Amino acid sequence: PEPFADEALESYFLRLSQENGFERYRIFSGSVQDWLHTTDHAAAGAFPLELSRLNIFHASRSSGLRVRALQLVDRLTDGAPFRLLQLALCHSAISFGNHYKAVHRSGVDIPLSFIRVHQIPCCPDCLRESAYVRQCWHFKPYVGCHRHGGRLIYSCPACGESLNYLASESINHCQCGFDLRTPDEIQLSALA
DNA sequence: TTACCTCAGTGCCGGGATGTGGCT
Repeated sequence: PEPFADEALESYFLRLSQENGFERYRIFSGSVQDWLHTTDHAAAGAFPLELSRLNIFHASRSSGLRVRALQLVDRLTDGAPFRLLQLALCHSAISFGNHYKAVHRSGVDIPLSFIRVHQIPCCPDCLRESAYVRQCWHFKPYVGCHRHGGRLIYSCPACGESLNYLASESINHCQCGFDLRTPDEIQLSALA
């Protein structure tokens, strides 16, 4: 699978597992963690399985060991040493005022508080063209979208069941639900 | 009743969370 220019790190990895047929939990644990362990023990010890936990700004001190795991993937998938690292969210070296935590992604630093940790929404009008969870949704200051007739990002309660893509890793549909093919200022607010 | 006998720091404080070691 090739990465998209605007793709989240977790989206790419989910697609990769699935592309190789590693659809189930047990093989997700396996095709990921056990292979890493058998390369070297450190690539696995630094690598918890749950998806939310995988990104750097969720991590503690042993980041370099997690990076080594990214580097093993870079070899396995015929990559480049920074192909994935250009996508990851890391600890900024810049305080952003009053000792706040701030998070750095290839040139843009966004304060910790604007990261939309829970209830990621989606836009069916773009998902039907290329189905992968995209970046710029994880931002708190971002409702609606550019293009697509505007309107609202279709929000978490799709059908009497809260949605996201991390506690339940499907893109087109989630849990009990279906394939989701379901006021004129926010399109300016959208430009983050 | 009586007689006898001695030398730019620092110091708490909450709270949700990352990670680990033992049992099955």
